[PDB]
Amino acid sequence: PLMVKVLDAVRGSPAINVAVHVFRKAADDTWEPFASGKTSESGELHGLTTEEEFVEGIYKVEIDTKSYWKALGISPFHEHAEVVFTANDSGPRRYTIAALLSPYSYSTTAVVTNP
Amino acid sequence: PLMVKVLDAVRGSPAINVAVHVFRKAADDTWEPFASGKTSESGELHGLTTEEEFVEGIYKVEIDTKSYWKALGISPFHEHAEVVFTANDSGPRRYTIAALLSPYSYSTTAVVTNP
Amino acid sequence: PLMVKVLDAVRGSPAINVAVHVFRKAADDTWEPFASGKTSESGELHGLTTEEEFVEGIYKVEIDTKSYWKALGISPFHEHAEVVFTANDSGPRRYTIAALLSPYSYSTTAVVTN
Amino acid sequence: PLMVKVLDAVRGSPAINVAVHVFRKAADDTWEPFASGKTSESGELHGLTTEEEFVEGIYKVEIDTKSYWKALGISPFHEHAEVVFTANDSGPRRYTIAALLSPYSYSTTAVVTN
Ligand SMILES: Cc1cccc(C)c1C(=O)Nc1cc(Br)c(O)c(Br)c1
Ligand SMILES: Cc1cccc(C)c1C(=O)Nc1cc(Br)c(O)c(Br)c1
Repeated sequence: PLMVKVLDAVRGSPAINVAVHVFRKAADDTWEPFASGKTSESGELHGLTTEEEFVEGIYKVEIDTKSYWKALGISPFHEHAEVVFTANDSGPRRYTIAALLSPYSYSTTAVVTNP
Repeated sequence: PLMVKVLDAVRGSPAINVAVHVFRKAADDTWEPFASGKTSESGELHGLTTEEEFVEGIYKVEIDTKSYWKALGISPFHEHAEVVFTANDSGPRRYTIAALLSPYSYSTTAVVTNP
Repeated sequence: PLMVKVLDAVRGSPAINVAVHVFRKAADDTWEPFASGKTSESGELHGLTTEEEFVEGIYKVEIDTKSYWKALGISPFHEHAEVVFTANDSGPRRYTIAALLSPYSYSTTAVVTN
Repeated sequence: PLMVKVLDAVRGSPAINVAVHVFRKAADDTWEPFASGKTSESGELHGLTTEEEFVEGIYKVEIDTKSYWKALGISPFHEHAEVVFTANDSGPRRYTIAALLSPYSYSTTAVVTN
């Protein structure tokens, strides 16, 4: 029920091998590690979680943009891109978090569907 | 070798039933109709053309954003969104033209791959 | 009543010395030249028109993104960027057309105020 | 040396009276409050800091997008928008952090000039 997709606006390509860390806000207001992974050759990251495990909560999807651009030997502006949202509070939904990256800019959108 | 995808930044959903017209610049410098279609329930428009027909040229992908937003009963700013590019000039490529829509803004990117 | 602003998402800067041409749609559906200029050091292009000249109608703002990128040694995807909209006197009176450029992407918004 | 500008892609306007909080990363990796304010009628927030105070380091700009949308009667997706970056004295000296808001999307760029 959670997928992350990342595209590269400089290369005109998927953003491959982008590290993504997902956190969930705990009872004590700390960010607890929830899941992580890397984008594939398609720019997509599938299989982060399950419908059982992806309960209601406030989630943070941290897209490691600096590490991405540095691995390409480019000096970027941002440390990361974060997307923070409440999920599943009206029951289970499916979420795609998409991001488009440039060295000094990024854009994100969500696609939320009810299965 | 050509796919168009449109998302709605207000609804957090695919932009369904968006009309898309593709033109190709003719020898006389006019825009010749090349292909057209509508986005599906996924926001994607597949099958516009073929690798035989999608020759080198300058192409214009016109995304009928005003018609989209008016069909939803919203008064938008832009008449359409255009994406104009040279295609296949180093041999055949596959192109995805993606757009993200709001009433007063849009963003587009291209993903170009070599099959 | 019309200002155009262009930014560069690769360098994190204004997009300076970018050619911008504005057209008005004529009765016969052709695009008539209306105003033009080059963005300044701030990425802004002021003084394109006046209230008296800027009547309701459909306008196209064409931004010469291809020349911009090539002058920076980058091959870009687009031939140019276009922003086509209707000026409406029932809405606010000043229009800012902003664009954010990358080699394979562009984003634009309208900021329309009184 | 730091200005934050927020625009609304739904209304085609500045995003007015939006709360913005700036933090600096401390030695212990916590976020220390640094500056805050609300955007003006132009969507801009000026005067957050001074050159003397704005030393190299990692900063976070948090924009209270959720309150903004709810005050307009819209349920938005995000809890807030964050922009996290490093200030580097080897680059240009003035930073503008711009954000463009929609209910389910945001876009941001940095304009860094001398
Ligand atoms: C076109 C765009 C604009 C602003 C932000 C983003 C993330 C995009 C974008 O690349 N969206 C996008 C989302 C999905 Br889901 C896709 O399968 C593709 Br192709 C593009
Ligand atoms: C942050 C952004 C996202 C998508 C598209 C655009 C054009 C922008 C942007 O850079 N907007 C912007 C608009 C004005 Br008016 C400004 O004075 C600045 Br500085 C940035």
